[PDB]
Amino acid sequence: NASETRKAYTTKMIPRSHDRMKLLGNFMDYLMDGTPIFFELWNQFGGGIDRDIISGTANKDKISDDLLLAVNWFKVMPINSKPQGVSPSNLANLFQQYSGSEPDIQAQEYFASNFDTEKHQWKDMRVEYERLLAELQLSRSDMHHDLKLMYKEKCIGLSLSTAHYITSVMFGTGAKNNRQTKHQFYSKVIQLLEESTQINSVEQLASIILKAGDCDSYRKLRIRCSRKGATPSILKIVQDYELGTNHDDEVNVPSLIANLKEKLGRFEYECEWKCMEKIKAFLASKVGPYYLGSYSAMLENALSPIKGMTTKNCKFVLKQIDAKNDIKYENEPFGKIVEGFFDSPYFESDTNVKWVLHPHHIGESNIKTLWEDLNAIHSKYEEDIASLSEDKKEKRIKVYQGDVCQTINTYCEEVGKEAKTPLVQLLRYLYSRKDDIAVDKIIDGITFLSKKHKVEKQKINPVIQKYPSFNFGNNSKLLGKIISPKDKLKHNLKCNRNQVDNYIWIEIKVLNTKTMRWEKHHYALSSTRFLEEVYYPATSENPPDALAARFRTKTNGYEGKPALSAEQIEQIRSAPVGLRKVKKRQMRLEAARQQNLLPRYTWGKDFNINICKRGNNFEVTLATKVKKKKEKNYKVVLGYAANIVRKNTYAAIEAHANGDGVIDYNDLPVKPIESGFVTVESQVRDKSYDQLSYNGVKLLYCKPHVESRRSFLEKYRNGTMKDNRGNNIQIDFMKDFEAIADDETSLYYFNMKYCKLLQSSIRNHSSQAKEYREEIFELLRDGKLSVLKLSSLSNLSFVMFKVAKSLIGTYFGHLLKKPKAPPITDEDKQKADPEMFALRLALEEKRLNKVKSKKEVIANKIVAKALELRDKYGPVLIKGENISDTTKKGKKSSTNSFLMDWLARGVANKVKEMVMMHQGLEFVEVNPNFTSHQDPFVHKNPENTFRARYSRCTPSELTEKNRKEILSFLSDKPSKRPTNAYYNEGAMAFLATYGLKKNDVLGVSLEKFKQIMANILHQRSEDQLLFPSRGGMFYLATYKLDADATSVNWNGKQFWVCNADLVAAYNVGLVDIQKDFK
RNA sequence: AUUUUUGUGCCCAUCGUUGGCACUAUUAAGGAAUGGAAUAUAG
DNA sequence: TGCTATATTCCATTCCTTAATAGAACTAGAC
DNA sequence: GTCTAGTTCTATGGCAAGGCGCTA
Repeated sequence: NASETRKAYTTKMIPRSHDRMKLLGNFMDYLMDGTPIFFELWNQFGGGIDRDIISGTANKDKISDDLLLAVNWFKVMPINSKPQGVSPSNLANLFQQYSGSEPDIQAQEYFASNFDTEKHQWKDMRVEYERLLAELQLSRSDMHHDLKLMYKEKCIGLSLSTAHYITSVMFGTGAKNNRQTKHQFYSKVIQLLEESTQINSVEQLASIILKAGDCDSYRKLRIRCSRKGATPSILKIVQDYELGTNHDDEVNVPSLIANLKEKLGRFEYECEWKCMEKIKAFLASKVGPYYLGSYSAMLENALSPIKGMTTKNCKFVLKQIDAKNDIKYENEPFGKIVEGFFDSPYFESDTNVKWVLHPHHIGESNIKTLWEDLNAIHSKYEEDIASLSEDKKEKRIKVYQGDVCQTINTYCEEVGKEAKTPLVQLLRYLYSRKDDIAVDKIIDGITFLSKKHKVEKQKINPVIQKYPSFNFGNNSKLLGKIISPKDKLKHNLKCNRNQVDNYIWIEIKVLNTKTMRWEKHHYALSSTRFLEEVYYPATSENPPDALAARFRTKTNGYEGKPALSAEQIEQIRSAPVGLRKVKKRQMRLEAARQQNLLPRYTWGKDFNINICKRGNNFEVTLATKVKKKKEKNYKVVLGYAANIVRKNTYAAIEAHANGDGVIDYNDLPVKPIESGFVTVESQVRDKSYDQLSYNGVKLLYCKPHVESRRSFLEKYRNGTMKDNRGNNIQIDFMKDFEAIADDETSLYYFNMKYCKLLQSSIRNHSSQAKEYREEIFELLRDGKLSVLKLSSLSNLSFVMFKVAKSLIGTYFGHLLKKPKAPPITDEDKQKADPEMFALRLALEEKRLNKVKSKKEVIANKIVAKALELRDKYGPVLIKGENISDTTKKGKKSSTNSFLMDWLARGVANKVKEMVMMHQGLEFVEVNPNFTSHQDPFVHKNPENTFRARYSRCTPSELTEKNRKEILSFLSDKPSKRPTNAYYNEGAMAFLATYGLKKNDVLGVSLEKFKQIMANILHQRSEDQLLFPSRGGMFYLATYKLDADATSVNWNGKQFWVCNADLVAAYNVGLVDIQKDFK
């Protein structure tokens, strides 16, 4: 029901005097230095846990007792860390020696887990526990007693309480509530309710609870039974009855009884520690005197990875077990026959070192079609040996063999256009053994080998200490606050300064490390974004109300661009170039205050202060909870479709619609509202450039840059192509260079492709690497049109940074290639050319920031659109595509490289977070299957309706590639891709509609095909033919779903020619649409 | 408690007219891929 | 018109997932 | 009277394809 996230604001610390920053420095170093003591100590505690302690415990999520013991007795940690190493073969033996019993299957899978043998090892935490006992001189009896209470207090085990809590109950010396009194009270309430099981009013319940505590009021009840702490839910009933807010609430007595009965265990004992005094004295010797807030904040940072890895490794072991059980070990014998390939004459290789076989080695299941073809050739060669061939069968057999070989080579080449190329020799070998293993067992055997290697490599998570950070705030932490805006105003008035300024002060209680006592101290921060959105005061009387969503942002309805006074403008203009952007925002903010345009922000004690000290830098973060209540009564669905090269798209669908444009969709009345592209327009003068699609200036305007490129490449003309049986053909790069140097080609295309040419050049002049240095600098770093200075967020721009990366890589690789002492490292590269190494790093950092910006700007458009729709219609459900498992070893690495820049996941995760801050927005991801081929609002209403995608182009620009593609669609050969059939319908409808036959496309000269199309189009007075093409820009939709669609007669039916992606966004919106209103 | 010069970043043949924008921080591991040099193979 | 293919080693990278942190409500006692 | 510094709180579809571009 309730929803929570945080919004953080980064800030810059504005230091005070050396000596005051030294004091905070010292405190932060004290907390950091103490944290590993708590880590080591809790790891010792875990190692003491045992059957007796965990007996009859919840044990949730199907984790067995062995697993729970194992995860606490044994952990994979860095080799050089303090606990003692243990060998993997020993784990079961030690477990039995500590348990009394052999480890079950869960603990068994834990111990078999893969890990990096050179970084980490298993560690024996039980030995760590023994060392606690010996060093602190605790009895096993005493420690075990404390350990058991700690277990029931959730200080250890699988579901820990908060550090603040654990610290308090273990270490605090405040007055405790008497637990026996609460046991008596809880037991009595149970009794009285068992004696009256059929009450139905809270009134009745309240009176029974009071009777149980022998009291007239809530106040007396609390004082006697639950003096200190948050109010237990059973006393809450009474409180709320006196307040009169729970009168017409239901009473479910069996629950009440059950809940009370559950809490009883924790009140059977008083929490009288036997060992805590010694453990505190040890702690005081290492981290200094006990204080709740400091010990708590140190413990926080130690517990996080200890409990985190327990949760994660437990889940991981369980998954491993499921995954081993999906492995069909009954297929091992088939594996071995396939794996026999390596012992065969078809693969023989020096050192005879073999590798793991995978489905893509035989081309997935397509081997079945290859076997069908090979078997047809064989059967037909058999009768050709009986009747056709008589005595001279020495030439017919040789013919069979060549035909077998050819059918295979053809198969691998076919497969290898859209995937990794299957291994000729492995398929030759496998066909030699047709009699030993059936084709569906070749697949199952290969699958067995691949899946078994995959599951058995999965790595356990090692337990690594945290780099800590410490939290200050209002409640249950180290004490701190942001000076409230009103207190800011008061403070400045008292010191006789300006009402307002641009800095943010915190007051935090900190330990003076010299006195080891607490002192409150003020520190200064700066963050313009915090100023704008939160802190800067609306002082003007009668300001606009605080906004529904709290922060003062454009997305929340505050443009924050007021008309500046003359002096304000001149402050901007006179500010140093490095400070002008910040001052402009300050000015715009200050104007908005003066002109009563700045809305209120409702201050609370809602911001946590997080401090991370790295060297002498302090990183201070301010973060606040943002609360939301879901609103499932949706009025609009906003589909979103993610693309790589083209633009992302959205589509809005009104649900429960009425009036004009309504469509009946399986009894639900719906209406298309709109569809669109996601663009991020940035204005330079009167022009505007779409960050997401701009591919750079035409080379028209770049001739000096390109001439300067040309001038260089001429000096390194020479290359020599692949030795195709010792040919050594000449290679001029200028033929390639001139292909890209047109006035119509874009800067980013030119730069990218030039990187690839320079790369190749370098490979042909490996001893002359150093000479490319300066022109690499010019291209990437220094030039006015270099990669670092000009680049959009377009796909091509990201491919630019990638190829630049690769070029630098080529450079270093050839520069440091030995004439022919270990491999070349980043240490080595940086020393050989710091500037170039630094350039690799600046390219890396520039790319990350571009990626981050993209995610943020795309997400903003989606959320802005959704908010806009919410304001007109009511609640919006945003639906994106569930994208996973994109990059696979079975695909060509060029395909994987192309898919890597997709960012659908990163964009979607950002929408997720942003949505959590707005009433009336929800985000789900849906199955994207057939999303690009469905006829929206016709598909599933009621018939399945799928159609191909279409390219549109003039006859001049038809390529061989297009003609070939259209012919592949008219091919009779079946496929297991269900979309194939759509393209085949498309190609058939293509012929009919332009009055062609297969014979007019098939075989005839490309040029003649262009002519044939030209004659047909000209007679029809059309500029452009549509043809079916995978990935095509256009879709022939029934409804007009692209505001700019034109109509067409296609095979005697009328469709709108829509952008294929605007169509996809509506389909994404429609996926299981009926479920979002059931 | 006063620093008054900065929260992080994004775009451009014109880097400014107030140029135009956007944004949850951190810690750690794991998962799947990618680039470069070279080796071994079959083409 | 051509973007050779598989597999491995070593040095490097990016995109994403999943374990965590960024406590609430309270009161006795100190101002 | 406000606030600090301590305590205790917590609640009852099987697969596998599909979803992604080239420039020129």
